[PDB]
Amino acid sequence: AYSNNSIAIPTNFTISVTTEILPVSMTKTSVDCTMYICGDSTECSNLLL
Amino acid sequence: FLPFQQFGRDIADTTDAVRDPQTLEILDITPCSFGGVSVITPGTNTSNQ
Repeated sequence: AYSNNSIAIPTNFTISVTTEILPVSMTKTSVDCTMYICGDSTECSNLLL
Repeated sequence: FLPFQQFGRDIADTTDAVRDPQTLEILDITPCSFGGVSVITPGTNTSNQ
């Protein structure tokens, strides 16, 4: 409702608790280039350098 | 392993298992141990530890 001489004031209240879930950090990962090509072989290292 | 299965590979297409060509024995291929080498050292002008 909309009126100039009318006003609404709350006579009672309530305490509501909500939840927002915010991420902070992710999982730390490190990938090797040589072992991702192959290990225990010099062919991957000479051709990769 | 089933009696007729010779070898197998992992999701990376590298061979993780093999059957004994002489006797009947079943062996998994586990790559040699590795990881990254992490160096905890102070500055070069501090010490060599």
